[PDB]
Amino acid sequence: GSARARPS
Amino acid sequence: VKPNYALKFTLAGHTKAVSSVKFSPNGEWLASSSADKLIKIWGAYDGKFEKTISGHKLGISDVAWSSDSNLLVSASDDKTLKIWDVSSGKCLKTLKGHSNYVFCCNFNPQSNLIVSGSFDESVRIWDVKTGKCLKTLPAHSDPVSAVHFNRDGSLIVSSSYDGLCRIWDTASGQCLKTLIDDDNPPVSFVKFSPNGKYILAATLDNTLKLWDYSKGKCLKTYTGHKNEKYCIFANFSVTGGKWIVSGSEDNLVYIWNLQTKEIVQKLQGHTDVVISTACHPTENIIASAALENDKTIKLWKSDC
Repeated sequence: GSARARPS
Repeated sequence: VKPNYALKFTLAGHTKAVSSVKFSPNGEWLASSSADKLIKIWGAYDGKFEKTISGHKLGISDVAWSSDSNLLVSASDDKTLKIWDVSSGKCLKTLKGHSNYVFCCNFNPQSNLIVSGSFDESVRIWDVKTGKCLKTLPAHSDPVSAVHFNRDGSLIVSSSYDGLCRIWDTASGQCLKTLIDDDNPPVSFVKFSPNGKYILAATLDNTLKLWDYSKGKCLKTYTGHKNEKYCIFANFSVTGGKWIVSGSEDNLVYIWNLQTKEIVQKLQGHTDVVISTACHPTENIIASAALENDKTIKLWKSDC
């Protein structure tokens, strides 16, 4: 996936 | 006055979350990046799919255009950036050196440099022609969520989950200014205003703030949207009325009056977090894009 599409 | 953005096109085709959309400086194109490892190029005025650009080994978190609209740079979970020739789709260079996901990227106006930020807590400045990393800035203590050049390229602004916004001298690499506010919530997005006098910074306490960074004063705040978990792009809209534009975790696009701070419009239609918005360089057109349960880009147009 991509980091920006994952929540912190 | 309030804008009247209406939905014109929904662009489907990515198979995972969309992470970022950007209009080309010449207005003709929209580029999108996705967790599906692909960049797609679409016609900005008719929404027609143009082409797919591939080669990253993991998903992409950002994409940016060169000033002449001929190149793209992308930032990927595979720890690299790639520079692409838009007309051929070919990867011209692979920028290696970050030690964790690359999160954000941008060309300078001259477009001889690229700036990147990464989960490895650094900011890197790269030579476009050679692909060499020219400088590595130990910029932050946590992942770097955004990087942006000002209008003459002499400054970089960076933001991070460590709660800091920093302004850097491009040529010397030194930190010119550190902005801190309240209890230092994570800063999830930052960019310069078009004239280079202000910065717009998002923090994960549901707040956007417009700063005079040289004087270190907060001039405006924009609230009412939902932003606690994701690095959502925000924008200055300047082709018509002067608006602030942002996505939101309640699946809406928010538009505020920049001076009064009032919400002037909420755009409905996405079905997941609106991670990215972009404003067309000459027409009153917004592009928006959303995460895994939506996977679409929407194009909106207003009379002002």
